[PDB]
Amino acid sequence: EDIDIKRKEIINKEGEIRDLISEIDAKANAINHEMRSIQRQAESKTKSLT
Amino acid sequence: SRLKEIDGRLKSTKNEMRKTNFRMTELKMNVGKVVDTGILNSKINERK
Amino acid sequence: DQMRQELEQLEKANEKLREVNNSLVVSLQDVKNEERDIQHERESELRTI
Amino acid sequence: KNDDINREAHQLNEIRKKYTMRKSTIETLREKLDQLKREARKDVSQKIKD
Repeated sequence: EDIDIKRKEIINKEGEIRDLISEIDAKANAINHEMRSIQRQAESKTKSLT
Repeated sequence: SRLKEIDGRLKSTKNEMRKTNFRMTELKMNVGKVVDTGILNSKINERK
Repeated sequence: DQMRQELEQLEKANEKLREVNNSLVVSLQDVKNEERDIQHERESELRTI
Repeated sequence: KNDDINREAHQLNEIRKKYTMRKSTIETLREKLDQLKREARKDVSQKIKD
């Protein structure tokens, strides 16, 4: 039962790791979108906005 | 229809995630009982 | 003890599955840009009408 | 990492259980030699009386 509870704990930890890496991938997509938008903004940042 | 297709794909990916969770659980239940107690070699020592 | 080989094979299969679904979930925010664009177009058309 | 350390602790307990099975081997070997001496006692006495 000790082995069993340790294995259930590490399975919960693996699930939490999967959730964390999915959130990390979502944040990477968000940072890529923010980088391309700020690149467009730096390209368009001129007088009369164009 | 495009957003319907993408939410269907999201449901399919969720089903694949559940399948991978089931695979992890069965791999755990398989490797958990490898060298636990089946090392009874007294009979084969007597035999040898 | 012998099935540990098929077990590590299934672990590699789970690795390939997680990598393909990670490459799939990063293909779900590209349509967010186009849906935001079309919703902005609809907002502009309601402002026009 | 805690999973790894408790797993190696469980492995050390398993090789500690290797002394338990080693203790039972000399225990069942005692029964084996006792049965051998019992079956030989009924044989040498049988040959003597024969």
